Amino acid sequence: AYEWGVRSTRKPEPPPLDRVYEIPGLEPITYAGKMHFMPGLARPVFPPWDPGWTHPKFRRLPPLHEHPLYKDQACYVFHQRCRLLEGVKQALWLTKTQLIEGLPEKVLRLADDPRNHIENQDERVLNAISHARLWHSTEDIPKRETYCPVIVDSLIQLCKSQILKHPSLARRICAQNNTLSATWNRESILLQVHGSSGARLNAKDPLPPVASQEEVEATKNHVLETFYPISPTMGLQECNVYDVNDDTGFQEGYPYPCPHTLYFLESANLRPRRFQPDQLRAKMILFAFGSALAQARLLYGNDSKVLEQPVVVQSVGTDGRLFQFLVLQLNTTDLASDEGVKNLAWVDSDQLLYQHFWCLPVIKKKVVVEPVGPIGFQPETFRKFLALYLHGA
Amino acid sequence: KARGNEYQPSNIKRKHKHGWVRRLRTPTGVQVILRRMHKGRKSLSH
Amino acid sequence: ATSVSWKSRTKYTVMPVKMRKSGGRNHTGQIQVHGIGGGHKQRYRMIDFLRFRPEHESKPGPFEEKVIAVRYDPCRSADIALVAGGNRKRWIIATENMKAGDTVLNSDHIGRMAVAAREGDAHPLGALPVGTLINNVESEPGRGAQYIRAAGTCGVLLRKVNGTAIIQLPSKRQMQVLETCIATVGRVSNVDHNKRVIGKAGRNRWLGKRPNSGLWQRKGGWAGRKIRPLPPMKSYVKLP
Amino acid sequence: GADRMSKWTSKRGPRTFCKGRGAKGTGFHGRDGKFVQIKEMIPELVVPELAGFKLKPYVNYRAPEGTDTPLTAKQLFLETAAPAIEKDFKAGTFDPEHLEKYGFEPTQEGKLFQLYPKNFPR
RNA sequence: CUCGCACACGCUUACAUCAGUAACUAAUAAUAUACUGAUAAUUAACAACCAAUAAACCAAAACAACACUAAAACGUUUAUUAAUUACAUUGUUAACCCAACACAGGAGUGCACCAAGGAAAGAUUAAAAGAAGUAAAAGGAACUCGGCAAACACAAACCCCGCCUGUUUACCAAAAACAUCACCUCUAGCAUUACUAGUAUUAGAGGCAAUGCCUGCCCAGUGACACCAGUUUAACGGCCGCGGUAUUCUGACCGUGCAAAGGUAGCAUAAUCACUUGUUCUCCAAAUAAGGACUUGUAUGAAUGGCCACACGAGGGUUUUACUGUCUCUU
RNA sequence: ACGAGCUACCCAUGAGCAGUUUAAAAGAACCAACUCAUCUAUGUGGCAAAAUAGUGAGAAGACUUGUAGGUAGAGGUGAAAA
RNA sequence: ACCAAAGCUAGCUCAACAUACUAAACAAAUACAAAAAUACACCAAAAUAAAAUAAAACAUUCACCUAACAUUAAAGUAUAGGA
Ligand SMILES: [K+]
Ligand SMILES: [K+]
Ligand SMILES: [K+]
Ligand SMILES: [K+]
Ligand SMILES: [K+]
Ligand SMILES: [K+]
Ligand SMILES: [K+]
Ligand SMILES: [K+]
Ligand SMILES: [K+]
Ligand SMILES: [Mg+2]
Ligand SMILES: [Mg+2]
Ligand SMILES: [Mg+2]
Ligand SMILES: [Mg+2]
Ligand SMILES: [Mg+2]
Ligand SMILES: [Mg+2]
Ligand SMILES: [Mg+2]
Ligand SMILES: [Mg+2]
Ligand SMILES: [Mg+2]
Ligand SMILES: [Mg+2]
Ligand SMILES: [Mg+2]
Ligand SMILES: [Mg+2]
Ligand SMILES: [Mg+2]
Ligand SMILES: [Mg+2]
Ligand SMILES: [Mg+2]
Ligand SMILES: [Mg+2]
Ligand SMILES: [Mg+2]
Ligand SMILES: [Mg+2]
Ligand SMILES: [Mg+2]
Ligand SMILES: [Mg+2]
Ligand SMILES: [Mg+2]
Ligand SMILES: [Mg+2]
Ligand SMILES: [Mg+2]
Ligand SMILES: [Mg+2]
Ligand SMILES: [Mg+2]
Ligand SMILES: [Mg+2]
Ligand SMILES: [Mg+2]
Ligand SMILES: [Mg+2]
Ligand SMILES: [Mg+2]
Ligand SMILES: [Mg+2]
Ligand SMILES: [Mg+2]
Ligand SMILES: [Mg+2]
Ligand SMILES: [Mg+2]
Ligand SMILES: [Mg+2]
Ligand SMILES: [Mg+2]
Ligand SMILES: [Mg+2]
Ligand SMILES: [Mg+2]
Ligand SMILES: [Mg+2]
Ligand SMILES: [Mg+2]
Ligand SMILES: [Mg+2]
Ligand SMILES: [Mg+2]
Ligand SMILES: [Mg+2]
Ligand SMILES: [Mg+2]
Ligand SMILES: [Mg+2]
Ligand SMILES: [Mg+2]
Ligand SMILES: [Mg+2]
Ligand SMILES: [Mg+2]
Ligand SMILES: [Mg+2]
Ligand SMILES: [Mg+2]
Ligand SMILES: [Mg+2]
Ligand SMILES: [Mg+2]
Ligand SMILES: [Mg+2]
Ligand SMILES: [Mg+2]
Ligand SMILES: [Mg+2]
Ligand SMILES: [Mg+2]
Ligand SMILES: [Mg+2]
Ligand SMILES: [Mg+2]
Ligand SMILES: [Mg+2]
Ligand SMILES: [Mg+2]
Ligand SMILES: [Mg+2]
Ligand SMILES: [Mg+2]
Ligand SMILES: [Mg+2]
Ligand SMILES: [Mg+2]
Ligand SMILES: [Mg+2]
Ligand SMILES: [Mg+2]
Repeated sequence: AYEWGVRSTRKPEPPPLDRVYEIPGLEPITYAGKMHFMPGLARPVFPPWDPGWTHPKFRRLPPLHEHPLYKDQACYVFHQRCRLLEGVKQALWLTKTQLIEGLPEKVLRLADDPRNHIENQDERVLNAISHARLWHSTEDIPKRETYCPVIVDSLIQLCKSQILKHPSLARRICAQNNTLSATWNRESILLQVHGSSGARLNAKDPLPPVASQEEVEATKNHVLETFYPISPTMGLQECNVYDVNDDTGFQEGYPYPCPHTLYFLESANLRPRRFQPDQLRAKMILFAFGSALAQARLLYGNDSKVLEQPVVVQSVGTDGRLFQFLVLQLNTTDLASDEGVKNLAWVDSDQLLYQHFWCLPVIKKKVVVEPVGPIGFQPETFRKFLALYLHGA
Repeated sequence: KARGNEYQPSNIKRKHKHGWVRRLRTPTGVQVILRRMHKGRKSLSH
Repeated sequence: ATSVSWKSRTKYTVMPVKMRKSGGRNHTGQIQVHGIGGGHKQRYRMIDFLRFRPEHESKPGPFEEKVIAVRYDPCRSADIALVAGGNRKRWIIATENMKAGDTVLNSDHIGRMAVAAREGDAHPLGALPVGTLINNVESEPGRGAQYIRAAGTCGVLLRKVNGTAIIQLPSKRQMQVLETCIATVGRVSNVDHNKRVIGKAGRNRWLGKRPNSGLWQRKGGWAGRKIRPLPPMKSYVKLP
Repeated sequence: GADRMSKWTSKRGPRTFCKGRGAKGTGFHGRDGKFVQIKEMIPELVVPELAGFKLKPYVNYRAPEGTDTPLTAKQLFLETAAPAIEKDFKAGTFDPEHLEKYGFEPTQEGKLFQLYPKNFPR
């Protein structure tokens, strides 16, 4: 084969030993006595350096297998920055779900009612977009890492103002950079969702089930799509050190034990840095399942069985101009077999909130054709955004 | 087109080309130091 | 002063790697090849020449992979295609009509009768039909593809005698090689690279070629249309 | 050109060149780049109590001088260790093997303030 | 009247307060940012110094929605480690640097063109000559190598050589020279520092210059290859005499000789030895100029390229129109 | 032996090109900053051991430019001007 | 009458003798860009000296020219040289 090393770039091998060391029963004469190099004297051979007392920073890195949690079985870990090729298909396969196009009827009918709209919904959102992209920064062209979290937080505040009309939104609170872990066995291979999230919303009361029993039974006969050349593991991180313990972000007795909404933000200036929309939807599927799986085992036990009371977790992905919406319901814990009841997940793909924005007025032939402000606006994207936020109430 | 200002000062370049460290890295450079020490120079190198 | 070559990466990775131009200067620092330098900055893609390479040694059997996308590689004159299978991805040279969402079979089992020649499959020269167009020729078993990789270049198998295959290189020179070497069926992509026309002197500078020297050299005896018989067949088979 | 016969200090070079003027380091760089100053490396000045101490920086002019006799390693031994050794040998208790009771120390690394390595600054 | 504030690079107290200048420094005097003596000063938040390994990740910056070819600087997260302990060290002035000078020169970035920064005349007289600027009667290139310079002009056309943008003799030549897209010849079957992390649609050693129509004949010599016969000129190079012949002129033709073949197509008094101011026509009142033809150029000529054309030119030559102190002729 | 802090070329790492005309960021066009130096006049121990004034060519590219590194005299480098 | 003129020390040269030959100063900092207390290394090397000149040119040759252990003689002798 063609090994990728280069002789010049690789570290040189040690120089050949002097001929004196090859003579049996002959003590070589070295310059180690004078502790400096001298021509004509043999080069000493020293034993490996052994510091009597260990020092934290300057010691060599311990081997991986020295860690107490090291295990022979290879566990696959999915953190935030893992990319899946067949994002919708791999996430569906690893989670044993059935993709249903369109938001659930409870969510969609919760936004079409005019009695659930903020005052000046059209105007305020238009101000929110302008504030996010042009007004919030002193610079003329704000970068994406600045206006990606601003636009999401601004829209959260708009739907937060509905607490006066619905005095039950006070049961929610946000959490930041929590540590989440959920390990499950899936067809003779071990998977684990480990890492953090952008923004998390938790509520005191659990979210009611959203799928009718007719759809759950229809899920039994659904067969998961398969792809032969690509293994389902591809895209994950193979870790030999791990702990088999489903650890959520909070300790026992937390007054907000039921997660409600996950906010994933792809904020990065460069195009290759950000997730593709297909891969971004995969990121939401697994993390929404990991939070759902943690509740399903904390509230019921480590035993794997079908859940009589489903757990519902929502998640919203944002690019700064394009949105992704996901509502996931968890029904099955025994994921080893593929013949039982599958889970459900409603996904709306590529909800375009606005087409384009012009920070500066474009001038063609000394006249203004398109003034400053967003071009094209779809209020339904925010209307669906408002629907998910008010789902609990 | 108007010569005479060929010397553009720079401390990074001056200490890298005529520095004391460079003079002691080449066998010919060390002989330069030896000649200036023998002659009695006040400054062996930059 | 001795310089350091940029080819220091040890582990294969599909993502583009940083690249430093040379300009014809050797490690010493003197010009050795003229007319090179001042090109557009480029990134290098790690190309996997060895078509047959199992993920693990537990299962040495033939495996089948899937093509994801076909991209443009600034370094070589051909087009490379991303290929994924199992738990790894590879950049391999795409043939004439390789597209996205396609399946490519890699195998080494030398069968007696034959194997149907597809446009992307890689099979040993012992199982291919006599009249097959091939590229990425492996000179020795396990050495890797070295020959026939330029754009639009395809070699044709001639005959298989006493367990040894003879192929025709694009230079119309016959080459003898053991039949167990892996080769790819088809013609290399970007067929009309030869018909590309450079519109101005600047486009040469963008590619990275400096203009020739202005010294006027009188032609010697080397010039003139030379008619020479074809050199004999080059054989890499070691006869015991 | 430039002056090659002057002192090369931190003020002459660019912003990259920052050479200390001779101070002793008191720490290192931490994780975030904030300078972590080690408490031990700071020289803790030790001072006595001069309130109940009667002595002045000047001596009276009428006070006589003395014959300048520099202290000798031989004179110190005859003053401190000789009386102890002499009495023990006359009583028959002298032990040539062990001399630790007379103030001799075989290895310096045991004690806090070595002598040949010169552990203490002053 | 307008190159102003600040940082980087550089210089190194030349900066500040007070006092002195008979003399030293300023190309003079007053005088003191520039000469002498004493004293004093730049305080970190800004800037320098400011972790390692393993793993996941094919998807450009141009308001970036999405695309082009020349394929593009710009990283996050998970895992294993990382002395944990107020106050560390260092750069903070300036009218400044490189050019022998307190030099009309050279000098990167940000923001302004000012709210900031500065003084063309030491005092007179108002000669010639010289430099720079404005105006002019009638004429408008009659000046002169040339319309150089100047102008209330700021247009039109022909030709020669190069196709074009570009490049070169820093400090007498910026061109018709070199490069260049195109075409063609030649040498190479391939691995860890160039060529190349490439593999004959590739890469080097060269010639000639886009395009269009073409690139004729010649391996005798030399060179190269074959390394033998031999093969090669888009390899170096070459590509003919004498005599007679249709009334006269011309010479289709014929005799004879030598060669490896005897200059083919084209163009042409040309940037092409001399003859030469060839001859003729057009342009002008007048033409050694310019364009168009005639043409043995016995020394034009076909990739050491011939020929034709669009576009282009601070190249070279000519004509018309408009302007003007170039000039009649200076004030 | 010492020299690539000027210059020829290259490898790194950075930074500039406003307005105007066009489906054009097209080695297109008008014109600044910026970079070269065509023609003439002053200057000729000069302000200057190659400059000043007027006028000019390019000005989204084979373009200018800062920092730093590489090639050294039987050589380096060269869009050949010895 | 100005500008000027005069002085005799500083030290040096060549030997001899001679110990036997990198002085004086080294508290701290000195081969990071020397004079900057403090971190996992790489370290190092040799290949005949050539020519200016003489032979009235210049190609074989051209004393001394790095390494001889001296002096009185043998002797500018034997020999080696485009002899
Ligand atoms: K290519
Ligand atoms: K200074
Ligand atoms: K004339
Ligand atoms: K020019
Ligand atoms: K021949
Ligand atoms: K003519
Ligand atoms: K020109
Ligand atoms: K250098
Ligand atoms: K000047
Ligand atoms: Mg000089
Ligand atoms: Mg410079
Ligand atoms: Mg290349
Ligand atoms: Mg060429
Ligand atoms: Mg040429
Ligand atoms: Mg000097
Ligand atoms: Mg400095
Ligand atoms: Mg500075
Ligand atoms: Mg601190
Ligand atoms: Mg100075
Ligand atoms: Mg003055
Ligand atoms: Mg004063
Ligand atoms: Mg002063
Ligand atoms: Mg002067
Ligand atoms: Mg004045
Ligand atoms: Mg005057
Ligand atoms: Mg006058
Ligand atoms: Mg006038
Ligand atoms: Mg008049
Ligand atoms: Mg006339
Ligand atoms: Mg006349
Ligand atoms: Mg002339
Ligand atoms: Mg003129
Ligand atoms: Mg002519
Ligand atoms: Mg030209
Ligand atoms: Mg022409
Ligand atoms: Mg030009
Ligand atoms: Mg010149
Ligand atoms: Mg120039
Ligand atoms: Mg000139
Ligand atoms: Mg042709
Ligand atoms: Mg041509
Ligand atoms: Mg040419
Ligand atoms: Mg020509
Ligand atoms: Mg020919
Ligand atoms: Mg022959
Ligand atoms: Mg003609
Ligand atoms: Mg002609
Ligand atoms: Mg003539
Ligand atoms: Mg003429
Ligand atoms: Mg005339
Ligand atoms: Mg003519
Ligand atoms: Mg001729
Ligand atoms: Mg020829
Ligand atoms: Mg000719
Ligand atoms: Mg053209
Ligand atoms: Mg012209
Ligand atoms: Mg006229
Ligand atoms: Mg340089
Ligand atoms: Mg512009
Ligand atoms: Mg242009
Ligand atoms: Mg000028
Ligand atoms: Mg001028
Ligand atoms: Mg004028
Ligand atoms: Mg112009
Ligand atoms: Mg132009
Ligand atoms: Mg050197
Ligand atoms: Mg040379
Ligand atoms: Mg050049
Ligand atoms: Mg020439
Ligand atoms: Mg010449
Ligand atoms: Mg001689
Ligand atoms: Mg003589
Ligand atoms: Mg000699
Ligand atoms: Mg003889």
